[PDB]
Parts: sequence; structure tokens; C-alpha cells
Amino acid sequence: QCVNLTTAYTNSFTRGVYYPDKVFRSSVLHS
Amino acid sequence: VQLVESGGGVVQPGRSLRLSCAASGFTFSSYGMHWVRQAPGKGLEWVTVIWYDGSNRYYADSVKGRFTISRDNSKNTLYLQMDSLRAEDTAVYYCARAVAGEWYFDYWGQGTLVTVS
Amino acid sequence: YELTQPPSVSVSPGQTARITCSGDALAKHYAYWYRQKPGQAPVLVIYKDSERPSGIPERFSGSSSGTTVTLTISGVQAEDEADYYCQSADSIGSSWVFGGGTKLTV
Amino acid sequence: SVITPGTNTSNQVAVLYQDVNCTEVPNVFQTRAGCLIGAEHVNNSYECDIPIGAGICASYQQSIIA
Amino acid sequence: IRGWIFGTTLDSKTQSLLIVNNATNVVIKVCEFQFCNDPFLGVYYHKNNKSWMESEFRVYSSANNCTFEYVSQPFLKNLREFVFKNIDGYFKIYSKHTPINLVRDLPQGFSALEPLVDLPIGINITRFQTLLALHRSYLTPGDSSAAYYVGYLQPRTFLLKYNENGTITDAVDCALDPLSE
Ligand SMILES: *[C@@H]1O[C@H](CO)[C@@H](O)[C@H](O)[C@H]1NC(C)=O
Ligand SMILES: *[C@@H]1O[C@H](CO)[C@@H](O)[C@H](O)[C@H]1NC(C)=O
Ligand SMILES: *[C@@H]1O[C@H](CO)[C@@H](O)[C@H](O)[C@H]1NC(C)=O
Ligand SMILES: *[C@@H]1O[C@H](CO)[C@@H](O)[C@H](O)[C@H]1NC(C)=O
Ligand SMILES: *[C@@H]1O[C@H](CO)[C@@H](O)[C@H](O)[C@H]1NC(C)=O
Ligand SMILES: *[C@@H]1O[C@H](CO)[C@@H](O)[C@H](O)[C@H]1NC(C)=O
Ligand SMILES: *[C@@H]1O[C@H](CO)[C@@H](O)[C@H](O)[C@H]1NC(C)=O
Ligand SMILES: *[C@@H]1O[C@H](CO)[C@@H](O)[C@H](O)[C@H]1NC(C)=O
Ligand SMILES: *[C@@H]1O[C@H](CO)[C@@H](O)[C@H](O)[C@H]1NC(C)=O
Repeated sequence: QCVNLTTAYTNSFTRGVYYPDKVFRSSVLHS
Repeated sequence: VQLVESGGGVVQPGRSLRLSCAASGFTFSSYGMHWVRQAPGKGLEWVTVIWYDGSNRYYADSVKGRFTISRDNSKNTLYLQMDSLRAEDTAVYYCARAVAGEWYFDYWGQGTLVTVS
Repeated sequence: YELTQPPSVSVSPGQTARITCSGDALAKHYAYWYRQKPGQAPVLVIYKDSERPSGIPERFSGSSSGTTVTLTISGVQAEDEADYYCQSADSIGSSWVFGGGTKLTV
Repeated sequence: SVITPGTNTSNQVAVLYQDVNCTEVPNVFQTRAGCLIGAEHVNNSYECDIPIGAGICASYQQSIIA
Repeated sequence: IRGWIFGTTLDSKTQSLLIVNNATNVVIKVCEFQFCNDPFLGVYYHKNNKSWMESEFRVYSSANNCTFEYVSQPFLKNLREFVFKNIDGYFKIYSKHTPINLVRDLPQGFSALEPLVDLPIGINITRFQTLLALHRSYLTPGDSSAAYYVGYLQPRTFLLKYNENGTITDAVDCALDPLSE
């Protein structure tokens, strides 16, 4: 069965970044 | 709050009968409504519910596919259309108001007797 | 979501009647009790297991344990000789259920 | 090109659009080097800090000036 | 928030990806689901146990032609972040769990999301919907008786700084402004 229920912005800042791959890197700036 | 049933009568099996419950004393459009039936010598059996805006309606299995519940919020009137009535459907049909925010029935009408034979 | 309650209770005037109702659903959700007199629509007596409406006297109370809920009526009088029902609803709000009904004999 | 003081001092920048008319890009100062946007041009002459070109320099004085 | 629906027409005409979390695990399925317009999971407060418990699913009316099924560990002032990508047949999910002291806005600062699972789904996704757990009391027939944020990804160049432990601690969006550039 189904029920019929249907009857603003924020700043992302510097979030939403994820590890682009599965390679370990350290003490380095990667583009 | 007053609920007044009408449209009850005597019909043969296979025939249709439409009940109507007129509501007054409250904002009808804000409340869900129920029909409950009670056969002579029997207990209370829930039949159907319709939501305040008619968006949802549910039926007891025993009447499912045969009964249709509808409402006109501009006439403050609740309707129950019973098609393909059977002898087993003989009962006093009550309309009742759903309590806001809860699962019980606060206000009841007087009920109207429907006989199928 | 079935509700089971005894067909009748026999109580003498002045005694306390205990009308029970049981079912798995009653361990999850609240029970509601109605009192119906012949020729009249059902009247809510107890809601949320133990609470009264303003039109119901202190002689009525309720309690619950496990899958069983009980309606307790103290100081039973002739006016209490009515059919009492337990009521509940399912977990999705698509179905309402009443018990068979208990006839209380004073 | 981006004109800036060290990020240790300020994150303010000015942008030079080389060979560009200030009218073709979209504190707007037209120089021979190009259109310098974000720097405030002043009459006061100072020792050159960040070279823009054609006698024009920029510095952080706070905001960036030309 | 218990899960998401990812698909196109979101009905039995096409394959859709259904991701749902519950008390013990996460169930991810790909089927021709006939989804509800307002899909949800019911939850109620158990009066004896005095805790919230699952009731019934009202997400779809039917499902068939299932091509994929995967089950793993559960992950749904507590900020939960996810990134959903659908590239070269892989539906890639990244996630992070961070405690916060904010009410209205997302927190400031940098925290990278880690790979959660790479699913070999291979389907077309153009639309999605969030699956919420709705309290039983909201399902009353009367007129009286769940916040989240959505952004979109773009093809951007980022400069990522990896610290001594290989953790990304900062990043530059190269197209944000002339200084970042
Ligand atoms: C939801 O709306 C549809 C379309 O009007 C209707 O067929 C369906 O029965 C409704 N759901 C319920 C529970 O009434
Ligand atoms: C950064 O500015 C501070 C003054 O606030 C100064 O003491 C420090 O030496 C400067 N460092 C560099 C690299 O310019
Ligand atoms: C920019 O264009 C104007 C005409 O709108 C012209 O008069 C001016 O000399 C041009 N400047 C440069 C540096 O080409
Ligand atoms: C520079 O001097 C000119 C007059 O030659 C004047 O019009 C202009 O406003 C002055 N600009 C500043 C920043 O003083
Ligand atoms: C995905 O399905 C939509 C239809 O909802 C279609 O318009 C779109 O082109 C399809 N995309 C791909 C890659 O198949
Ligand atoms: C969670 O989902 C799993 C599916 O494997 C099911 O076996 C389990 O009973 C579910 N638990 C709850 C609380 O829904
Ligand atoms: C109620 O609590 C008991 C522990 O006292 C637990 O064993 C039981 O499973 C709980 N009921 C439900 C439906 O989870
Ligand atoms: C898979 O889809 C085909 C095409 O609609 C259908 O005939 C078939 O019965 C489906 N598989 C199952 C198990 O229903
Ligand atoms: C890196 O790992 C070491 C060892 O666990 C820890 O002591 C150190 O604080 C970590 N540094 C950072 C920046 O996480």
C-alpha cells in the first residue's frame, strides 16, 4: 500500500570534499 | 459537535445503498471521519476511514472493494456508498469523528439501520 | 491486531468490576475503552490506557501489563450495566479494531 | 594575472586583464598593461612594490592601491 | 533518514536503486520498483519497551526483475554526510560522521568523506528521493499531530592537502576566486 502525504538555502562552505581515489598519499599537495 | 446519519433503509442483496452523515458544530474539513457498524446482538466493527482532506481512505477487509467512502467539505457532509450489499451487512451504521492527534473516536452520531434481505 | 475480551462480567453493586482485553498489539499501542448502552452510540470512558474524559467520573480507571489491558470500575452501580469495548489501531494507521465486547451485569 | 600581498597579510586581490579593454571583461583602472580591477588608483606616488607595468605599481595600504 | 531512492521514472517501467538502513543492516537492491509518491518507513513508540520500533514499509507497492542485492553494516547534533556518484557503472558512496554544535547551518571547516562502498549497479539515474521514518502519530486521519541538505557536484579542479597520516585536512577550489586560482 501507499499513503498520500504531500500537502531555504545554506552555505556549503568548504565541505563536500571526498577522497578522489584509493591511493595513499602523505605530506603532499595533490591536484 | 453534532453528527446526523441518514439514508438507511431496506434493500435486497446485490443492490446499492448510500448513507450520509451531516456534520455541524465544528470545522469538518479539519477532522477525519469513520464509519462503524454494529449488527444486532453483535459488537462494534470498524468499517472505513477517510482523512480530513480526502487524501487517504482505508477499509476493513470485509467491505474492501465494495464500499466507497467520500466527503464534501463544502457541504460539511460525509458519504458512504455501499455497493453489492449482502445479508451479512445488516447493521446499524454510525458515523464518528476522529479525535485530532489520536487514534480514538470522540464524537459519535446516532446511527442508522441498514437491512439487506 | 485482534483484541480478545470475555463475553461478560458479573459484579454485585458496590463491588469493583475488572474488564480485561488482550492481544499482541496491546503491548505496543494504547488501548481505548468505550461504554455502550442499548439504543445509544458508544461513549469513550478511558483513553491512553488510564486517562479519563471530563465527562467520566473517578470511579473509572485503567491500567496495563504486557499484552493485557484492564478497565477497572469501582463502586459499580446499576447505571454501569452496559457493554464495554476495547479499541485499538494498527502500526500504520490503516485499520481500527474493536474487541468482541464485554457485557457487565450488575 | 593576480596581484596580491602575501596571504600572511591579506586575502584581498586585484586582477589584471592584459591587453584587455576594461569594457571587454564582463575599482576599474585602465593601464597600458591591461585593465586592473580591484585596485584603487591614487595620485600619490610611492616606491614600487608589486609591478604592474608601464610605470604602474600596486601595493597593500587597508586595501590594494595602484 | 533511513535511505534513498535513485532512478529515473521511479516506477516499474525501469530499474531503480533502493538503499535502506535499519537496526541491524543496510539493504541495497536494484529492481523494477513501483514506488509510492510519498515513500516512507513507519516507526512507532513501543509503550512497554519505551523505545521506537519499526512497523511496516510504505516505500513501494511491488518489486520484480531484481538484478542486484547487497547487504552490509548500518550507517544511518550529529552530522551525517554522503556523496553519491554514478560513473562507469559504479554507484559510489562516500560518507562521514561528525558531531556538531550547530542547529541551522552546516559547520565550517574541512573534513573529507571516505569511500563507503563501490556498487556495481550499472543503471541510469536522473532523479532521487529521500526515505524518512515517519512517526505513527503523523498517520492519524486528522489534520494535526526531518531536515536535510542537498547540493550538486560539478567538474572542478581541487588542490588537496594530505597531512603526515594521509588525511586530507584542507582543500582549494581552483574556480572559487582569483586567489584560489
Ligand atoms: C492515494 O491517492 C491515489 C490516487 O488518488 C488513490 O488511488 C489511493 O487510494 C490513495 N491512497 C489511499 C491510502 O487512499
Ligand atoms: C606574518 O605576519 C606576522 C605579523 O602578524 C609576522 O610576525 C610574521 O613574521 C609574518 N610571516 C611571514 C612569513 O611573512
Ligand atoms: C577602449 O575603448 C574606448 C572606446 O570605447 C577607446 O576610446 C579607448 O582608447 C580604448 N582603450 C584602450 C586601451 O584600447
Ligand atoms: C587624482 O587627481 C585627479 C585630478 O587630476 C582627480 O580628479 C582624482 O579624483 C584624484 N584621485 C584621487 C584618488 O585622489
Ligand atoms: C535516463 O532515463 C531518462 C528518462 O527518464 C532519459 O531521458 C535519459 O536520457 C536516460 N539517460 C541515460 C544515460 O540512459
Ligand atoms: C533489518 O533488515 C534485515 C534484512 O536482512 C531483517 O532481517 C531485520 O529483521 C530488519 N530489522 C528491523 C528492525 O527491521
Ligand atoms: C521488550 O523488551 C524486552 C526486554 O525487557 C525485549 O526482550 C523485547 O524483545 C522487547 N519487545 C520488542 C517488540 O522488542
Ligand atoms: C522480467 O521482465 C520481463 C519483461 O517485462 C518479464 O516478462 C519477466 O516476467 C520479469 N521477470 C520476473 C521474475 O518477473
Ligand atoms: C598522526 O598519527 C600519529 C600516530 O597515531 C598521531 O600521534 C598524530 O597526532 C597524527 N597527526 C595528525 C595530524 O593526525
